[PDB]
Amino acid sequence: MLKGKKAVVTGSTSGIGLAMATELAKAGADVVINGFGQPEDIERERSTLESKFGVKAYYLNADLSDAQATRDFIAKAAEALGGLDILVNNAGIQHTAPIEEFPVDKWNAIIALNLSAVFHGTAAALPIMQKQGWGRIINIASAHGLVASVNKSAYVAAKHGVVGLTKVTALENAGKGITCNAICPGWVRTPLVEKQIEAISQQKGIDIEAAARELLAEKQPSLQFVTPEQLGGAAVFLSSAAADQMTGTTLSLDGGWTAR
Amino acid sequence: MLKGKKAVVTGSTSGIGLAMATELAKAGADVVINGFGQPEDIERERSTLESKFGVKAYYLNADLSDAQATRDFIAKAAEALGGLDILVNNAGIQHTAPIEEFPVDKWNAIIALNLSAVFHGTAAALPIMQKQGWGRIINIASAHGLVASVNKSAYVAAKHGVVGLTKVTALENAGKGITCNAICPGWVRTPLVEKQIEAISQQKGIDIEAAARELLAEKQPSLQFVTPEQLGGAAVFLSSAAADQMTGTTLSLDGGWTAR
Amino acid sequence: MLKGKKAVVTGSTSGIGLAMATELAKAGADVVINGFGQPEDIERERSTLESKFGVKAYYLNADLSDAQATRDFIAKAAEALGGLDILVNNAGIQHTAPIEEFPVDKWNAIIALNLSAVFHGTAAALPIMQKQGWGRIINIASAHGLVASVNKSAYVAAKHGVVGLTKVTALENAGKGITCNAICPGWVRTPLVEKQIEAISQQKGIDIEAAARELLAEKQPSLQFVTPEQLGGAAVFLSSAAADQMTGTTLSLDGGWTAR
Amino acid sequence: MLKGKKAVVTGSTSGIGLAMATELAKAGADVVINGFGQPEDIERERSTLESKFGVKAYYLNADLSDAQATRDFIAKAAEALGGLDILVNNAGIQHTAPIEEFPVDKWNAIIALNLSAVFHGTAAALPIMQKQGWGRIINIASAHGLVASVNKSAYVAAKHGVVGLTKVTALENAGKGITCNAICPGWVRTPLVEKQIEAISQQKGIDIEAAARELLAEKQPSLQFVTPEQLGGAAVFLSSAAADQMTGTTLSLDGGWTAR
Ligand SMILES: NC(=O)c1ccc[n+]([C@@H]2O[C@H](COP(=O)([O-])OP(=O)(O)OC[C@H]3O[C@@H](n4cnc5c(N)ncnc54)[C@H](O)[C@@H]3O)[C@@H](O)[C@H]2O)c1
Ligand SMILES: NC(=O)c1ccc[n+]([C@@H]2O[C@H](COP(=O)([O-])OP(=O)(O)OC[C@H]3O[C@@H](n4cnc5c(N)ncnc54)[C@H](O)[C@@H]3O)[C@@H](O)[C@H]2O)c1
Ligand SMILES: NC(=O)c1ccc[n+]([C@@H]2O[C@H](COP(=O)([O-])OP(=O)(O)OC[C@H]3O[C@@H](n4cnc5c(N)ncnc54)[C@H](O)[C@@H]3O)[C@@H](O)[C@H]2O)c1
Ligand SMILES: NC(=O)c1ccc[n+]([C@@H]2O[C@H](COP(=O)([O-])OP(=O)(O)OC[C@H]3O[C@@H](n4cnc5c(N)ncnc54)[C@H](O)[C@@H]3O)[C@@H](O)[C@H]2O)c1
Ligand SMILES: [Ca+2]
Ligand SMILES: [Ca+2]
Ligand SMILES: [Cl-]
Ligand SMILES: [Cl-]
Ligand SMILES: [Cl-]
Ligand SMILES: [Cl-]
Repeated sequence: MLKGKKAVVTGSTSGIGLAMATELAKAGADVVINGFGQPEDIERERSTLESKFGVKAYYLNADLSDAQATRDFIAKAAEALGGLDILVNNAGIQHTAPIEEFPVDKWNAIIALNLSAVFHGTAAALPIMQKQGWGRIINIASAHGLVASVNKSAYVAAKHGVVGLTKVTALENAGKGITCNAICPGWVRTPLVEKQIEAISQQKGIDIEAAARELLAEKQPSLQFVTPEQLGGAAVFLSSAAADQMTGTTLSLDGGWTAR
Repeated sequence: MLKGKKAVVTGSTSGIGLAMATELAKAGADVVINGFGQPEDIERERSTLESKFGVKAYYLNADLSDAQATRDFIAKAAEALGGLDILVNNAGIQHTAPIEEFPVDKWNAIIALNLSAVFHGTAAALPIMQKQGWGRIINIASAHGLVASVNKSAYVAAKHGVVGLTKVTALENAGKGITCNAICPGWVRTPLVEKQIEAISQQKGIDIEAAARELLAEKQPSLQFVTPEQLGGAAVFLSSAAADQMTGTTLSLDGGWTAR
Repeated sequence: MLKGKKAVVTGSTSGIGLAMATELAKAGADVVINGFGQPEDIERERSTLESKFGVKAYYLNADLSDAQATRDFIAKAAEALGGLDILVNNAGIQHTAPIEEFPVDKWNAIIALNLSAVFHGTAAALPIMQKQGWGRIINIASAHGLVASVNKSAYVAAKHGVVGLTKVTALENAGKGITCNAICPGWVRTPLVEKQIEAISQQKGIDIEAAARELLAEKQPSLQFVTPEQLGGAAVFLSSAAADQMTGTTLSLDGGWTAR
Repeated sequence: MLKGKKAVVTGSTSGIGLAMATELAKAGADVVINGFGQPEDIERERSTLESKFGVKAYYLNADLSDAQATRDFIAKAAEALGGLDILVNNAGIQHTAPIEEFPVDKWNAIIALNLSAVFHGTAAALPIMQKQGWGRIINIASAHGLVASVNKSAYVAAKHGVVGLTKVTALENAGKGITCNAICPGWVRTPLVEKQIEAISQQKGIDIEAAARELLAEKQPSLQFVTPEQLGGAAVFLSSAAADQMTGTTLSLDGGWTAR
């Protein structure tokens, strides 16, 4: 479906990000993964992409909290691939705490990566897409880009901002063959979520899996986690021709989170 | 991808409904088509579904503006197909006029088909899906189920109603293997819209195509119509395993209509 | 102050509606109340409005589930008042049950009163307001006009429809000195809710007040009911000159219900 | 209505901010104004507030793009007022340009003032309100906090982020007697907009008032500017008891902008 396409997924050495690339490569596109982690684990994950899907899978390192590094990352990603058709701004972090106790450094970090990096990434990639007359920018927002939760001020603020940025990107390139949409996932059991599950496990002194059940129960009606593969599935769909007129909107796979 | 699945599409003898029955059949699903029109045309359409995609297709005439007739409809639809996995509530009508001049009969008519029919169809289909532990109810709302336009009170109201009903449907069956989502299309150049394109032409006394380009400009940022095939592509996606945790939400393909 | 203004409120013989009337009379406008109930209790309510606020208060009976009756209702009200500046479509009913078990008569009764009556009421009032060049149509929707809850398909669909109808009314009359907005309340402890609190109290065999605290904890972060008086305050605000440019939007008073 | 209350409004030396302080002072609340400008002009506004409405009024300068300075500012404001009941985060700036051409320094300045400043101001004031057990945090967002417009990436991103931050603030203090809401204005003819009106007057080479008339038509169906005095009345309302259960939501005064 996406043979010959060139995809770039930020923060893809693990979690949802890795699943994104895994699904894009499976669809036939050459992928550029990015993120942190042990060099070996990264290489093994990269090579596995080539072995299983027979596509060119490159790896570029870049700390996206750095504005210039992110923009350089895009140009470098384009050179390795020979172009840039699909951009997935996935990288992001979290920190829990009430507003009055939220560390300025934490607020700045979350905003820098979860919001500003989408901008810099989009800005550097748009010229390439505008020139080609085709493109796909897929921002990974969250149910938290639509509604809020306590003690997540910076995150909820960044995600909401991502949703708005997504809308602007779409309007500025409407009808140019370029679309911009935001995937808003519900709970996905990655290390980012296990941390919150573990905190609950201690605070309430309950079973680990009982805590995970509690975390789901409060926000996800299905009482089932969203899977990284499923989200990858969504990205593949947004990159299809059937989504040619889908732009500046949100794609919620949250098991009912925002229906109530 | 949908081999062995059994689908039903209301208002599918022409326009968007037909294109969605086509995409589903093309995906491997047996289908039940419905609507009005010349019998020979309807037959040729039912006939081509079976020959082109090697699936079983059936046609059942029923005026979904009637509650009981709608309930009889899916009942017979289920018997014909030998089940019911995917239900697409698509049949709808339009009527333009300011509120103080809107005909009571036109209001009742639109709420009846565009909204109540969705409820009756869903209520009759759910027991079958609930029993199986799997199901997909795809409602066709509109960008007008999220925002409004002048002189479309009954339609915007009903479309908004469908979005609410979609949410309730998803919540009641969360985790049961059943999901309910609403496709919210922007401008699709079908007869329902051509009628509005002609009203503009005869109004400003301008080219019919000049009227079409004026229709888009005012609401659809892309300045490109959404195609029936693209909507069907969306239905196929909602029906996939990737959308297992996508429920109670809206899928907008409106060329950026709702982004601004 | 609303001295000189003529206000009309449907379903105002008790509950939110009565508070709506009470706050408008207090602000200085003459009001016409409507609804069912014991004539003794109704005359008391009507009479209290008169002696407590020094305004004229009339009572007009009419089952708003009847399109014509409602249209005749606002015609008389406008006659008894000597005009019509503020209209509050408040009348509403509720039935709780899952879709597949939802009685068709209940679905029809809810749509007819909760949605259709809002359209007919508006239709008949607009010509009068359009002629004066000033008007206010305040629709009492709900948090269920924006989000959903299990077993309230007809109600949620109806309320979502009111939100849409509100947007249309507003656009069709933009700049004419007429605004239309929907107040969307969270839990308000009226006889409509008490019935739901008791069903919880009996169902789970818990204290009646413990049922109330549970009902709130599930949807209202503030853990405090919204009061009919507060909602009446909102209407008075929507009727003020400060709200001249507020139109086609929703006003949520739900203790944070929709924030999450 | 607000006699004895203590209010703080950022960016209140001119424009919407000053109108907010005015209506608050008029309502009887002591106010603290802030913002840039010539010292004599600033003193004048502070002076008129004091004598015209007979309340206390102080001016505290502070470049709110400085986290530490904004936190110190509210500490000084509370000290000057002898408490802090109402905080209105109004300060904001704009810059128009396509994403790929958007200056990074402009992106940073907008996020810092339009979004971060709201966070820091809120963080510093909550402890004070939490102690008294009563509070109002009114955030001035925009229609651009719910929808988008071309060439306003940083601004839309920021405003959406403010909408999200508002919800978190409200949720973290649900029931504590503290509410947080976001006023979402449409076009308001302040210097921030004149600049944009002039740009159209120049580009299209048309009348300055024709440009102002044209700026309205594209987004505001009422074809009327929302006035500063009206937004001030909105803030006065949000501070009233009727809004005790109104929290974590948006109050749109956009003349129908978001209705379509
Ligand atoms: N887990 C959920 O339930 C959930 C829900 C909604 C949205 N999301 C989002 O999905 C995206 C991925 O989150 P996740 O759950 O996979 O977390 P994760 O911890 O599993 O993954 C974060 C990925 O980004 C890398 N990363 C770290 N710092 C980085 C930096 N400075 N620059 C670039 N990459 C960096 C990580 O090493 C990792 O590969 C995020 O932005 C997060 O908002 C997650
Ligand atoms: N055309 C657009 O731009 C557009 C935009 C948004 C949503 N939609 C929706 O797409 C769906 C299909 O609309 P359309 O544009 O294809 O219109 P259409 O006129 O092209 O198709 C309507 C289909 O329903 C049949 N129908 C007529 N009365 C019926 C009844 N009582 N019961 C069952 N079927 C009946 C029609 O004969 C036809 O096959 C609708 O509900 C409409 O809301 C269309
Ligand atoms: N109670 C809540 O928590 C809550 C929350 C959100 C919205 N609402 C809405 O507030 C409005 C008032 O609801 P309520 O709680 O006061 O219920 P209520 O039972 O207390 O009041 C309903 C009013 O309408 C009258 N009514 C009955 N049938 C009528 C008819 N055919 N025509 C005209 N009036 C009729 C009633 O007798 C009564 O005076 C409604 O539309 C309901 O949606 C209530
Ligand atoms: N004008 C509109 O149509 C409109 C529409 C929607 C939202 N808004 C918002 O209303 C709020 C006020 O905007 P405005 O139209 O009055 O613009 P303005 O230019 O008229 O006012 C900005 C106020 O903030 C001060 N300000 C400048 N830099 C500052 C800083 N670093 N720290 C603190 N204050 C600073 C200004 O000097 C001025 O007093 C804003 O955040 C803007 O988003 C305006
Ligand atoms: Ca919600
Ligand atoms: Ca819109
Ligand atoms: Cl929460
Ligand atoms: Cl319109
Ligand atoms: Cl629920
Ligand atoms: Cl725009």
